[PDB]
Amino acid sequence: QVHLQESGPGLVKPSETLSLTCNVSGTLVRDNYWSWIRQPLGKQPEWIGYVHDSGDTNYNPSLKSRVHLSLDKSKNLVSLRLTGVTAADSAIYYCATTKHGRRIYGVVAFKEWFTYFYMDVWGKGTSVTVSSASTKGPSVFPLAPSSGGTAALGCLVKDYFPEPVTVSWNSGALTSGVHTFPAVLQSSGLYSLSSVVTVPSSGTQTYICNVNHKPSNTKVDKRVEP
Amino acid sequence: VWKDAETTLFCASDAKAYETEKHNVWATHACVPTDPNPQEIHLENVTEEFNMWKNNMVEQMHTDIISLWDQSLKPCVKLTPLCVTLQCTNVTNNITDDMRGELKNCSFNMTTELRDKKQKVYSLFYRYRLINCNTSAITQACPKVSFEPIPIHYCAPAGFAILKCKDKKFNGTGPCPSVSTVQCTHGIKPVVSTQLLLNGSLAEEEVMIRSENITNNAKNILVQFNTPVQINCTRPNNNTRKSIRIGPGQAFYATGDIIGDIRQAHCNVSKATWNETLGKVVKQLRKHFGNNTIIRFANSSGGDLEVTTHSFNCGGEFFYCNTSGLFNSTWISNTSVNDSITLPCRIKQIINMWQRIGQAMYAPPIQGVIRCVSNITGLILTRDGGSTNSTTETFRPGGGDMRDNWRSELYKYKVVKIEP
Amino acid sequence: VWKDAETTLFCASDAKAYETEKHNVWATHACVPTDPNPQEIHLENVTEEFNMWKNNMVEQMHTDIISLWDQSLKPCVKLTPLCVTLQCTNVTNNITDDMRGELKNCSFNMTTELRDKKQKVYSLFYRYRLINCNTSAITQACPKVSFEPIPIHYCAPAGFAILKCKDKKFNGTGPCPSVSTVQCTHGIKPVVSTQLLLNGSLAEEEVMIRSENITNNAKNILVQFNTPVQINCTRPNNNTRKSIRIGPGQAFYATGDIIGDIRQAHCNVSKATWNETLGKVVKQLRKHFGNNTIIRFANSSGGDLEVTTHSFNCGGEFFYCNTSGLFNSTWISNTSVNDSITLPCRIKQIINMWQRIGQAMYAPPIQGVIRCVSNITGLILTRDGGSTNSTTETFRPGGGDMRDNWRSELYKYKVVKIEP
Amino acid sequence: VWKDAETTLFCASDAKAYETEKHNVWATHACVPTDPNPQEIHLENVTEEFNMWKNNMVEQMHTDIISLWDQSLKPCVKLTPLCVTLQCTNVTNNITDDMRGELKNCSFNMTTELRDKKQKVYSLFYRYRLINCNTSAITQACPKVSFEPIPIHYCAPAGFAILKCKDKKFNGTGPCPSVSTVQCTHGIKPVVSTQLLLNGSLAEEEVMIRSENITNNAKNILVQFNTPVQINCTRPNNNTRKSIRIGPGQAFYATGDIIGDIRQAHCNVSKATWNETLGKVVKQLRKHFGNNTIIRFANSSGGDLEVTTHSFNCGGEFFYCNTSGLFNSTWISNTSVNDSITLPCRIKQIINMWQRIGQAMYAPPIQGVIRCVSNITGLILTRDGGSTNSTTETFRPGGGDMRDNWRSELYKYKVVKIEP
Amino acid sequence: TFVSVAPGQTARITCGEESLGSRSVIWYQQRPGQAPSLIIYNNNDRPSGIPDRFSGSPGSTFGTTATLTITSVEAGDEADYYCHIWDSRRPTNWVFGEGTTLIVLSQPKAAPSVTLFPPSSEELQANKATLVCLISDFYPGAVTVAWKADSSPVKAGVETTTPSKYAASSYLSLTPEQWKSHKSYSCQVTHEGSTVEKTVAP
Amino acid sequence: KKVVLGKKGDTVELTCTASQKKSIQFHWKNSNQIKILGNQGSFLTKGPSKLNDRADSRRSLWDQGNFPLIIKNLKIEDSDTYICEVEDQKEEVQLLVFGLTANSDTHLLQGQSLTLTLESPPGSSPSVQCRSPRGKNIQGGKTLSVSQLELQDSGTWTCTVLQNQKKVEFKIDIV
Repeated sequence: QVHLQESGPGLVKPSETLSLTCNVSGTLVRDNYWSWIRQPLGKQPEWIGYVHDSGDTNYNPSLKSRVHLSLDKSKNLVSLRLTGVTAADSAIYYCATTKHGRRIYGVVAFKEWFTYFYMDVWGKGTSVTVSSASTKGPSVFPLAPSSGGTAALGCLVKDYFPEPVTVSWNSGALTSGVHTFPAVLQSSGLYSLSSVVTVPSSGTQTYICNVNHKPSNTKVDKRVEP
Repeated sequence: VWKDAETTLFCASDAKAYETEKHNVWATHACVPTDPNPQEIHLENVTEEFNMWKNNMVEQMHTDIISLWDQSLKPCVKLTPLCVTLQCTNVTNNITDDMRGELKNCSFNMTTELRDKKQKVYSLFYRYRLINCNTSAITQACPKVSFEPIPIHYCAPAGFAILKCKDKKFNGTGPCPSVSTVQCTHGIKPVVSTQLLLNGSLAEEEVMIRSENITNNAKNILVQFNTPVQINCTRPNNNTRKSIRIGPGQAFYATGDIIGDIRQAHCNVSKATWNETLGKVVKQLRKHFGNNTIIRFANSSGGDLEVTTHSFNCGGEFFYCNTSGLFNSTWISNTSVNDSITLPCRIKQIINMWQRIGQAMYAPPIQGVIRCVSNITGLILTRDGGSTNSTTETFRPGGGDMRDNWRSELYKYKVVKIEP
Repeated sequence: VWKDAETTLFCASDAKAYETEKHNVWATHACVPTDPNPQEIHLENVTEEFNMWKNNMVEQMHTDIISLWDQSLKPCVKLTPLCVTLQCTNVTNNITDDMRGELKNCSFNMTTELRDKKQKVYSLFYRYRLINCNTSAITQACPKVSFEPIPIHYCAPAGFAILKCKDKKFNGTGPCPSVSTVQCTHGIKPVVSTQLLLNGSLAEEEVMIRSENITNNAKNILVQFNTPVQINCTRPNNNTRKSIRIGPGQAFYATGDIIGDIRQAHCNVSKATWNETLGKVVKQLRKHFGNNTIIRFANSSGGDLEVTTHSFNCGGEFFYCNTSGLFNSTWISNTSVNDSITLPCRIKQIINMWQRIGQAMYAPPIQGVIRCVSNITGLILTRDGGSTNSTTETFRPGGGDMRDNWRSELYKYKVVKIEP
Repeated sequence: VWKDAETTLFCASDAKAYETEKHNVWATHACVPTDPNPQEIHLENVTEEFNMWKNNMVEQMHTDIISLWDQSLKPCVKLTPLCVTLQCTNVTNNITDDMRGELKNCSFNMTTELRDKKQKVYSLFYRYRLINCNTSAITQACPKVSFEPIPIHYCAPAGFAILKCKDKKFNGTGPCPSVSTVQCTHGIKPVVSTQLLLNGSLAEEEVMIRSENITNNAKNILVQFNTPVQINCTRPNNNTRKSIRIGPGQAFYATGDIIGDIRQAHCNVSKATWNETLGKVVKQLRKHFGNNTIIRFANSSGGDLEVTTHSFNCGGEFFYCNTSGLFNSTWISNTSVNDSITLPCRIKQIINMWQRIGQAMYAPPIQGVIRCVSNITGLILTRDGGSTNSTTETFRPGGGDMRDNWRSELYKYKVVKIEP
Repeated sequence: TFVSVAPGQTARITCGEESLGSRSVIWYQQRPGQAPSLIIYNNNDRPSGIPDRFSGSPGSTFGTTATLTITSVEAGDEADYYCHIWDSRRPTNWVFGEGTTLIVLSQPKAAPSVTLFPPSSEELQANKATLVCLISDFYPGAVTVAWKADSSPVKAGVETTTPSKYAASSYLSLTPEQWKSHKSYSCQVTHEGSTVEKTVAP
Repeated sequence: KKVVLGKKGDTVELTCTASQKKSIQFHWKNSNQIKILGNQGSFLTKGPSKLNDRADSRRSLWDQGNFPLIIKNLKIEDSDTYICEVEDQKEEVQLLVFGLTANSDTHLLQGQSLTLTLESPPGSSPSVQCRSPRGKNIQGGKTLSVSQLELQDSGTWTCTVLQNQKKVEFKIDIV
């Protein structure tokens, strides 16, 4: 089966060059048009360009001076390079197999003949984030219980970079009632998240949230009290 | 005793067709219905020797059909007078590529009724003032006619038979194991074309190549297919019929009304078939005379419009197609190597039949948007004499004498006579 | 074994006649003399079944005579060019009844010899400026011809016979007791007329009425008489022959000289015969389909001049006669109920033969004062579909297809073939 | 059983000749090769009665050749249009004898292409303005033709023979001892001439005179020679061929280029032969009907140019020769009584074939200086009815009906049929 | 944009500008967490594996918009859909048309639980303040969140999650004095025609 | 074994005649036997050669019996041996074409030298016999040049080249 698998660095610094590879199986690269396409988070896909061994190759004009597409017949792969990246280039990038079709009418309508392309087999995609942060550790604060016989209770994990952060309660001895929300990416370019538990209001068990941020080697245990 | 070569051919044809259409009129006048007996029945042994290309039956069917064409030329078709000078203009009010035009809508001065009166009349010419015709013009037209080939059977008379090689692999000059004798043929359609056979007959087993002299490049090579390569021809040019009967002797038409701006006249050949067929053809060629050679196909070498293009008919108009699309592939001797091929064509009214006794015009193409779907049943080829240092063989489209098309059809019939 | 319907008719004719006259030329070219043997000889019994109106022999004699007419059209008759515009005037210098004229003496401009010279020429038109002809004109004329029907015999070939019902009272679809076999007919005269048979054959016993479908009013009723009703036609119109041979290709006539002021062209039918015959006809009608009914005869219902009038010929000119005089009598069902009937006629030069391939002109009527005495041998009728509350039946003159006239003549001949 | 007179003649001819030339085209189309068997073989006794001048075979060969001539008239020969008026001048700028001219180089106005355009064109007329042709002109010309008589054999069909009198001395109505039967003749050449036979056949023994009625002076006298009198005809008139193809329907020639001032067209008869032959002829005459009489030969009595002159052809042009040189000798009854006789001739283009259906033109005499050497094989004579007080007999050249020339050739063939 | 439909019914999705010239429209289907996947090419042609429930509007009548119709909709059809327009009078489009989210309402009516926490004493001691609005146990996964300061709409400092498998969060960042100034702050959650509000005060 | 000479630039005609007066198939090929020109019944077919652009045949004569072969804008590179395939016969005809080139100035000075070099095909033995405007015979071989000249020779010149018993003439203007 035709099968494409993209790979890349995952993280690129601003001004650096993004270099991506698309490994191809089930077909030979010389025998297809290949298209790189990009799609930012929450947006529609934005293509990149198409390349063919014949030289029938074209680049998105907005990216024209920064982009290069290539085919490697010996390794059976397709490559992309994009120079001078910024945060605007953060997206999921896809390698595709691109088929060509023609709309053909009577000769009276020759001016209206045209070719179109469609992407029929896509890879799984590779994620690319461009930002400027070496590391940043989170700040952890308790969300105190105050008020059905049940109360909620939590921990705020504020201003860290990059993802992810793991939160557990009582080292793992509390997974029920537990809801750890997905992080928000703030306008500061930092992330924050919160985790909550729902418990019976009656002074038995102790509640501690354990937060770990591996990229910064940060681990914090925070006791949460009324 | 079996003696051959007798210009005596019975005919057979008719079902639902009658008159009007010229082919229908012809079959109606020169043929009687058939019977679905024919048993042929091959007899054990009885020879292995034959030679299809020295058949005078072909020359008979040919001269017959042509004489019949003149017999159609007789009543309605007009050899005169109106071609003198044409006051033509062009529909181009802004331009690229210096197109000019093949088709022109023109003004004229025309004898209508009485003595020396004229009226302003539309005229179309397929190819500014003057220009006319060169030294002959018969104009066919006619109130009730048309032109679509009709199955014509050729039969042997009384005391005569027709031997028929049913051998799938015949060298054309040669060893044939199965001879049968039919009274009448299955019915042959009169398709007038060059380079490709359209309609026609298919090969029962594999693709068969046939030549009168495989060494002599001047001799044609009838390549018969076991499978058809598609060819759809849509000429969406529009013309509105107006036949002004102004005078007793005069019968004038008027074409060139309306619009639609159709691109020339258009055609297509469908390629997948063409891929496998051409590959298999270079296969047969390399399994015959071509042992180890890269085979290349260039276009027509040049000549009259009937010779340079695939000149065929879509119902009485003479189509000419740029044929580069059919012959533009170099076939590598090493190994073999949705999109359709679209061919540029032109409709002509002024053709040159016969010898130069006269030109023939289908004057009012009626209606518009007329598509003819055809089966490419063939190739007629001539070889480009090459060298052996080139390490390649070049083949070009040849043809012209329709008798070759009949040998390509009348290949399994030889009229013979019986004696005690 | 007796098998029927074979388009094979031998011919017989000639005594003192040769060429010149077109009928004479035709019989001369298509017939050989006869022999006065023919024995027929009826054989005892051998059937009672027959049907005269489904005879393809009629259609054969018809198409034959017409094709022969075209074969006469070939050499001398002129399809062109001179009919353009006519500069005509009238001989009326004082007037009553607004007569205008059917005949006009006119002036013209005529290509004579050389290139583009003319001379003032007389021209007559049978029907002021212009007017010409409508979209065809063949002009017969010719130096040596004429037009009087000549006896033509139809014979059966070798291995063929012709059965002949000699039964005096035949229902036309029906019981016939006496069948004989002749080799050749007695000789049939080609009389082209409508409504009445002129010359032709008489009934041996009584008056016989014949119809293909006595109920279907659209089918013709051939009423054959045992006795002739007189009809004398004197057209004392005068024309002097002048054939100006001015040019090689051109052969022009000039008619319309002299005078005499003849009234139109005139005719008569003689009535005593017409009295008894019509009475006896209503007798036969009332003894067949008409049991108790008052029979009325109105004139022609309308149509082309050939359909409205008794269109017949007096030697190549086409006479048209107002036919009210023949059909204006109401025959009372109760009982039956020197003066002669005089009929108004017109001579025409421009007739429409064939289909519309062309008009035929007898251009120089020679001499003047030409009377043709004829025997009214017939009636061709079509019934006016009436009601039964009217307590009357109306009958109108019909006709047009001369094949009906041949069935009215070829009624006792059916070509048959013999087998062991 | 031997029954005679059947219009059935097989034909034989061909060796190296094909088409082009009209005679060659004719023999090619109407004849098959022969076989060199024919044995005839006379049988002992079997009659002495015959009559050559009542042979309908002659009339057959004649009407055949003429009809064939019309069959040649069909395709290329032009019955129209250009003969209208001629703008002619003369090459005489100083003069004696008031010669005028038989040949004239003229100017014209000619429809070329399109509608109503002309160009200045040369035209020659063989016989100043106008004059044209009288009421018909077919112009033969054609691209590939010529006119030289070709041997045509007449054969009897199946079940038929041809008796042949091999008797050297036949009275023509009379006693013939040796009858043979051949299937096919040796091959007769179609020489169209008057007065003398040119080419033709010679007598085996002595000179033979033959007449249908030796008393009736109106009947021709075919005088056959045992020896040929020479006749060399050099017409060194020059014309350069220019065939302007300006229009489709039009095909025009242009003759009358260059010069050389050839005297008319010239001829000679060689006399020594003519001396002995004429002496021997008056010898035969005086040993037949003329016992003791001085024989005088005056020239032609008068008539059409074809009748007054020895009208014959040198390849399609019609030569007319003043014949006083042949007939100007008074032969004394008492006893008998390098220089050559030179005869004045003229070439004509406009001849009158057939009846008056049309004139025939050989329009572009090609090249110039064309000499035809011929053998005078004959005399056709008519006797001038004289008296017996004159003590002399006068003989004049007659002729005209070529059938007489065939009797002069077909004299030993009578088609007959065999019965048990 | 968004289009919602009940199972078995017909959904229609509009994409791209109004046509100008002749058209070839390509449609792609992209399931959540997956690469885009196609649906249609050449306006109405389908690749292998795509059923005839999916149809595209002809590249035809001038001045009209391309539409994808899905008949007999099932929950598997829930996805983002994108078009790529080829129009003979327009430049090659290097960006796909704006996407449309198809919602298949298999389940109705669950109402969100909302909880609203004031800033912690510790955060206040860090001279920061955050109001935390927790929203959970709701379906379908569409809510909007707004914040109020007293009665006044908040124009700044609000960050709200897109809900997932639903749950969502909204955070209002304030200074300690902003927090202490007003009588109260309110979290307003708008879900399926109704709005649930909770309030918090110093 | 036929010899036909030709001038450079001027048109030439090669003949081919059959015994039959009809119009049967014929084909023209060079010494290497490459298609030049042919016919398909009633059609003129041109072959893949250098003559393709300047070769034709009058179709009129076809139906008469013979089939010509003309070559316009003649060049020395066209010199070759040709054949004709008709009625299973091979009518061979050798075409040898020559040319003339004047090296010296068109307007020569008073009492100079005339230089004339003739274009010859590879492997040929030419023989030229020139003539003066009035009366003087010039002979040579490969190259013909006159060293001594006068003012009286100003006018039209005539030089004849002979090969295989066939000769053709050239005309040049010298002032």
